[PDB]
Amino acid sequence: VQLVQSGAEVKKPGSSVKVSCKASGGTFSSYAISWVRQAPGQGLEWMGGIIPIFGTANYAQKFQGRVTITADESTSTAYMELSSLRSEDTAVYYCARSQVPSSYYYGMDVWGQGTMVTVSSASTKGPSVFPLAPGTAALGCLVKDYFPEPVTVSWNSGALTSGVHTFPAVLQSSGLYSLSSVVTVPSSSLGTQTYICNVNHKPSNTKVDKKVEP
Amino acid sequence: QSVLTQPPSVSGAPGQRVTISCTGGNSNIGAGYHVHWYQQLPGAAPKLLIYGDTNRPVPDRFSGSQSGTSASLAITGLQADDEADYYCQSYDRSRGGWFFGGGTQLTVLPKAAPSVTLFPPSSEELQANKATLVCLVSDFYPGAVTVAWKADGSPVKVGVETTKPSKQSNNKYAASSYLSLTPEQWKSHRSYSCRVTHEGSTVEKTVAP
Amino acid sequence: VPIQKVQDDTKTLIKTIVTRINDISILTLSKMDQTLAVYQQILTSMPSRNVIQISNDLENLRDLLHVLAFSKSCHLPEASGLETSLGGVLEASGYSTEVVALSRLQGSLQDMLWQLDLSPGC
Repeated sequence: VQLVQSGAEVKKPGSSVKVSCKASGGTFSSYAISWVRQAPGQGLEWMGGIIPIFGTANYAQKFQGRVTITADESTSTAYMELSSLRSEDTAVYYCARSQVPSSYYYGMDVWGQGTMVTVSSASTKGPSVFPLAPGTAALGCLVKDYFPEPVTVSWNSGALTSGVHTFPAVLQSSGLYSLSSVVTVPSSSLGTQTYICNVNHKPSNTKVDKKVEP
Repeated sequence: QSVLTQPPSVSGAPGQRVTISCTGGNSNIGAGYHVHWYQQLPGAAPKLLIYGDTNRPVPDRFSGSQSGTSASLAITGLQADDEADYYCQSYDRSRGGWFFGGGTQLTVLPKAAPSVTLFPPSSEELQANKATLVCLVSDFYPGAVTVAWKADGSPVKVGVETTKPSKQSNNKYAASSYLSLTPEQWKSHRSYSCRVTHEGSTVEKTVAP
Repeated sequence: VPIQKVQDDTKTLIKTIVTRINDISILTLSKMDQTLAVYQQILTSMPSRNVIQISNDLENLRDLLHVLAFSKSCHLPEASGLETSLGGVLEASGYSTEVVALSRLQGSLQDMLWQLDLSPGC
């Protein structure tokens, strides 16, 4: 058995989101489906559960009034809808099927992949790519002021892999992300070889090929 | 504040036995209701390690026990793969819900001082009326690392954005810090420096307009 | 999980609830589920600390009963309970008195204990 979840979503404060959880070969209705959120750097938080065949759901007191857990036995798919999104809701939401039929008494043994839901007033925007000019030299690119995650960074279109390090982004005070990707190369090759960073930001559909010259 | 309490972090060297605790009251761990344990590896969904206090779905190196208002997970013969977050779960009968604990980050432990690299603002960036000094730290174990900035020797605390040390592909750590300035600010001093402190040893890097 | 361990944990939860009712001072699985649903509906009308706690414990016990039922290849959905004004029936020739309700519930659980030891029907 496997539980497959919908894709990540970016929403604004006040709006709502609905995450799905479809089965992949199981008596989905006889089991219990729990919804658990996890914010970045925080732990698991049991939000609720539901036994589809019975139809009644249960909600943690914390999320009561803002979360709705439903189940469709036909499509064997659970749904968790969160309304009135705040900044604090930014988190990964997991759905988990219990080990024995209709009870959590013995744990939840089949978890989902997780669905990232990001609540921010920031809007989609591409990055500005600036060059970090260089027995070893280090060159790189600064992918500044973009949103939402993620961006991917290649060098020479993938031909360069030795010595590459693409660091994790930082959430600047402006709501936009910034990333750095560096690579270490022989000092003697700066005169002959061309190093170019290919930055890809799919949310804004931007791609930037920027050459880092000494 | 989670109903169940766990140690924020426990650490051991390979082959060592580690114990993670999970304490509550008589409405959860006490009064019969069991304690489950879940393992969450870096960038993955939780997996069920222990259910019903002791039972395993899981290597025999993991085990569980329950006494009074406490439960514990023992990992004997610690391996590199066990480095992960561990969450205990139990049913609270006063709140009516299977609530988790605060979680424990289990670290498997050779020290390594950091390699720092400071990039100054790009000419193009200054022409965009923006300036960003970049301090990249890499190849340092353990994760603990402090970053401080100084312009002409005076501490800078406004416009500093630093990350929590992330795990590299070589099981070590890297981090990044950014100092945001306006071109005039960047040009108005003679030097900027980032200082990276790690296990008492500090690596300082400086750039000048 | 083995069904043997489910039976063991159901009996243990029953004993826990019985001892808790002490501290405050049917036959097939379907009839047990119905009895516990009715007792839940009763306990929800007289909410205290121990009564809310006992109702939640009964919810868990019903979940375990249904685990057993499904292990016996036979369905018995979530029993509704009553047909439904509570106050009237509860006060007169009924329950209402928290102690009387908890005592009737203790007796029903003690009967369920023996019946579960006898591998009852569905």
